[PDB]
Amino acid sequence: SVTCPGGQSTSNSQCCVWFDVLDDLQTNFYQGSKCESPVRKILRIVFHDAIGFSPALTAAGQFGGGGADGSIIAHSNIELAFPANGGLTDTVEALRAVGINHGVSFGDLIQFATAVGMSNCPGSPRLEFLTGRSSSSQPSPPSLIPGPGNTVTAILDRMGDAGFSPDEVVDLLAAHSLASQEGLNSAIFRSPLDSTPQVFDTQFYIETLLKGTTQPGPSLGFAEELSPFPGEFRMRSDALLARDSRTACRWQSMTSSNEVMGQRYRAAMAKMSVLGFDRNALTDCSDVIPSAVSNNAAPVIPGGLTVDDIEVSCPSEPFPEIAAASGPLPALAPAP
Ligand code: HEM
Ligand SMILES: [Ca+2]
Ligand SMILES: [Ca+2]
Repeated sequence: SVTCPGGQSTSNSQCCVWFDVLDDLQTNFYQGSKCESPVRKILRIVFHDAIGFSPALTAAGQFGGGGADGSIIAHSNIELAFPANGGLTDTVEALRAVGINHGVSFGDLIQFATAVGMSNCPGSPRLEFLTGRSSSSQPSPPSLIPGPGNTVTAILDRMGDAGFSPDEVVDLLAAHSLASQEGLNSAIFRSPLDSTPQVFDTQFYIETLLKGTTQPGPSLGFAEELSPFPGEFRMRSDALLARDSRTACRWQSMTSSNEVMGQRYRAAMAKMSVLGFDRNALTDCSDVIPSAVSNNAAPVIPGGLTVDDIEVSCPSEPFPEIAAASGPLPALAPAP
């Protein structure tokens, strides 16, 4: 172990510069360690940066992308042009300054900002953090980011190419437990994906499984589906993945335990963080990441709706027992 200049203890000397980054991010980028939009935007950024990786393209004789190389920042002029990266400009520019001021690679910074950002949201597990990703990168090839307009097969094949199994795709989606949409239906700006956009819990999995009965906005978006109550938005891909026979059972098992959800998401994230890199060549600085406040609330079926309102899509396995909250039907306020 080593004692950094600031007095912080750590396992490797290269972890020291990250305590300075931490203080910078928590005070400015996260405006006081808050769990709001900046956290949600960073989670989109980490996924979009990392997923630009394709062994299949490489085999075909084309550049497949360098994975979690920070290319979304270094080559933002190109990547921010992709329609899948809309609404990320201001966040990318803010992160660029931090990386330059502290002399850290953008690949590492994105991964670090993700771990730190989630510690600001109750219920979040403590994500692993590795440092050492090269600072140089090439822009990601286009069309590598799965979208809400893609079929389930198209999403599984894209993710599978990158190295993810169908169940790991479900595990990664736990991030939609801290989510809203701004560009799918601008009429209802920041309508949340689950009833607790500031709590990393299983509500996302439970609520997407409820029968869709409500149109939250004036019209139904291009990639929107009816949701369970006013104010909540339901993305087409999320609704389909929860019901598809290839992903249904895993989705169903993610409803009953915040504990289990957290572990799987953390393992899946660790895998995504090294796409395009060799983990053995990186240094572990996970001890710099703070713990998030605990979430003691139990999972519930909200609004007086019961388990009978769930569209069980994996009947071959028992549907777990989940608490039920009395009515009335809630009306969600936009995510902060
Ligand atoms: C595997 C298929 C996935 C699809 C098709 C998908 C699609 C989308 C779309 C279209 C939005 C709304 C963006 C906007 O209008 O603001 C969104 C939001 C969001 N997604 Fe995903 N997503 C996927 C996975 C993920 C993953 C793997 C992560 C990260 C670990 C992630 C994190 C988020 C978050 C936190 C938001 C909220 C952003 C906000 O409130 O500003 N998503 N996603
Ligand atoms: Ca990248
Ligand atoms: Ca939530």
